[PDB]
Amino acid sequence: MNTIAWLGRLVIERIRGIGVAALMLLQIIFSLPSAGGFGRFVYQMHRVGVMSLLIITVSGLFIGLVLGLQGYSILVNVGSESMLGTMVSLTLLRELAPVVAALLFAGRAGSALTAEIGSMKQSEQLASMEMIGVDPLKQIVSPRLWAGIVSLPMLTVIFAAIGIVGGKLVGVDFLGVDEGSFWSGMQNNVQFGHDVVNGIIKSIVFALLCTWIAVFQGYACDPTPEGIATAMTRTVVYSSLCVLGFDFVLTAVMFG
Amino acid sequence: LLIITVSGLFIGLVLGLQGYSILVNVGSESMLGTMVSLTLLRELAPVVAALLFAGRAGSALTAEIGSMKQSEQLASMEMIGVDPLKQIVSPRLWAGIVSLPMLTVIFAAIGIVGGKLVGVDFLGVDEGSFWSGMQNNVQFGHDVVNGIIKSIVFA
Amino acid sequence: SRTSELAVGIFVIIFGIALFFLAMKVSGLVGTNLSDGYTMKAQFDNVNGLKPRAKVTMSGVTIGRVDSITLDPVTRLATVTFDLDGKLTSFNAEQLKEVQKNALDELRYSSDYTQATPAQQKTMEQQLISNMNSITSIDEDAYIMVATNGLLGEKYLKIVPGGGLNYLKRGDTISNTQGTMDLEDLISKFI
Amino acid sequence: SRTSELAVGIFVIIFGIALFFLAMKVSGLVGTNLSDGYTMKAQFDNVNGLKPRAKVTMSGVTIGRVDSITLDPVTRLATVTFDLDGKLTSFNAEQLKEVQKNALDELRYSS
Amino acid sequence: SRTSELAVGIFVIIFGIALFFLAMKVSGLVGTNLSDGYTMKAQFDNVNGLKPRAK
Amino acid sequence: KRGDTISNTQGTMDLEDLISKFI
Amino acid sequence: KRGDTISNTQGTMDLEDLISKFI
Repeated sequence: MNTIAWLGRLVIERIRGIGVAALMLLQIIFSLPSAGGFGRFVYQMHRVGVMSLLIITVSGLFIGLVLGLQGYSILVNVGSESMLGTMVSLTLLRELAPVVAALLFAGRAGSALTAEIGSMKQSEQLASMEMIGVDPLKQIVSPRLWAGIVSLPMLTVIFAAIGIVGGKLVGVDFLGVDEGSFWSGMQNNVQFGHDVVNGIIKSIVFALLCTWIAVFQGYACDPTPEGIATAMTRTVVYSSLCVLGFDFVLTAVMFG
Repeated sequence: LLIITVSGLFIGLVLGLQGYSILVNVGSESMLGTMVSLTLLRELAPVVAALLFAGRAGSALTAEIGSMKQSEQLASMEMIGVDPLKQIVSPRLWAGIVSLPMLTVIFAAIGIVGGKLVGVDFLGVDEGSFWSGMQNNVQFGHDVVNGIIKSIVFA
Repeated sequence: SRTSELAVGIFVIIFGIALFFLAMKVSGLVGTNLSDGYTMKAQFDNVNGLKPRAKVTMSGVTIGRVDSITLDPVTRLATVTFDLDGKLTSFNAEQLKEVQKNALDELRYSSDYTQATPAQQKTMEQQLISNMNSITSIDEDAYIMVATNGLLGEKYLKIVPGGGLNYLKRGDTISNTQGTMDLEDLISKFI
Repeated sequence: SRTSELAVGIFVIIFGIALFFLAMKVSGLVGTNLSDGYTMKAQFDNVNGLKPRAKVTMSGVTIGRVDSITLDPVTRLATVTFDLDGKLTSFNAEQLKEVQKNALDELRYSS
Repeated sequence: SRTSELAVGIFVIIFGIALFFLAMKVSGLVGTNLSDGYTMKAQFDNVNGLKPRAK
Repeated sequence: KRGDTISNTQGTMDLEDLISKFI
Repeated sequence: KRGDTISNTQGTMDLEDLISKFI
């Protein structure tokens, strides 16, 4: 009864907020940014994207080295080492390069959008900005949000490119697989307009829900540096619940 | 705990969904239970369990200590006199060691039980060939035990 | 205006599940992607390895699903329940005009029209009014069988026409069935 | 400022290469297209397991694809629509006259 | 907000329980129970790789 | 000519047909 | 009856007798 009603109130308040973040989101994009916006916009790419680049190559190199390592050894027993190039491509492209690219991005830059705005909340460096007079929704939010949208499809292609080229390195350089059957296994089965293009349309709505939460949950948080970490998980928790919760609608609309 | 169940439920639903449809064309729907188990257990439940753990609690150990550095929370503790290496570090580090193998088993358990839900409840696969596919190929002392020894040095 | 954010916070979260069920149309697990589908049944003797949600083809065009597979031990036969997508196994204004004039000239020819009742004016409209009420495409001696999808595929119902002269409505039962093929008896009966 | 003009300009360098990798070394639309390609059609009985955009061959050479696979309830069949090539399937003018008077050799074929 | 709290709890609790139930059911025991399961026998010479709990 | 219809067609043959091929 | 032993059966043939019967 007591704790139950407590949790109820909790859920209600949470849902109420969420809605808010919607009311924030229109107010950022439905205004034309001024001069000086692009200069911070480049620096946010310098902050979010270029710093995120060194990570996803290594985890890109890894997963191809694993996925072409183990399925083949069971698959070679019947007749197929030529379908190695298909199974590495069609599971990275339509399944993992949307999903696992974001969970490394929600890791690095899904935090550093919150704690950089959890920065300006504790020392009132948000409040001073309003008091001098800017609006941080134009100043420190909108160049942050517009880099977050752009830079993730700019990475998840980069990710899967080394993802496939990684699995080539285990195949032809150590397992001795035929090069021609490797690539022409892919060429026949991986169309462009149905897989790589629809691997992007997954990665855009995986970029919006990951970066809009990580902006809002750093803005409307109380400046307590304990709860700056409980606000930190609600970036990651609500991202990973929704970046996985909206794969299953996006897999069904594309195919099935 | 609330995170790794959902991403645990997910990856089994995917890995048993797509490899089978190419594998069914020759003779094998009974090796579905093996390929889901032996790639989760010896390959992913060490790796992908940490990258969700380094996400949540790999941050909240830093920012909780990046808390006490900015307001000199740390410095006041030394000044009153404790040592935070005994006080606020050692109970943090000893939970971090313990709690990750306590999760990555929990992760892969729903990871396998997730892929059962797509198989027998939607793809109509035989239950007996499902489990006895695993019991012949997945030993305990070489896979599940050595899936833990990976997860300790990953923790 | 503190309830407004709350109201939009409901307005989004009920909308997100609504589109989430909108993807549950075309995904194919729940619901059918069939424009005015209609059920038919058939009775086999061997439905080995034939799951629900199977494929039903005419010559290679998938025109149906499989819903339930039932037995009846008093006769020890199988009974398959399936619906067909019909706007392409069902006729329309061109073909209904085509088939009505076809069978009344061919099946009801001088072998049949000049061996009949006294007034050949009411029965001529009887052959056409017995056909408008949801005729499908499938003749009187078309057979249904179980294929194997190539060499190592998975089983699916193959509807094969036999040409025939009379069709069947939405609710009937195909009377020319045969079970699957099996390598157990065949290698014994070959060696 | 000056590093930022470098470190995101070098980022759009790499993304363009990794898109070039997918387009021109992996997927089918890497130029797969013949000259004046015309279309024909044919009717079948078993088109079991035949996706659109398949291959068409004459001696094992990829001369075209399959466009659309329709059924017709007017006669209980399946009618395949496919486009061949126009150069590898039509004779050139030199090859035309080579067989045209040879068809006149076929026409005036004695009797 | 008595009403609010109560309502919130209600939905929450219901959902949670139902979910956990179904989940635990889709595995191991819980539900797995035939009806009128008698038992017959047969005796062969070469089973050859037959398994327990087959079909 | 272009746009004609090729005659004399025969479709695919599978495991459910190779029984009919021998006997 | 619910409890009997079905007398008339036949065992399965392995692939090895298939080899010997093949030649």
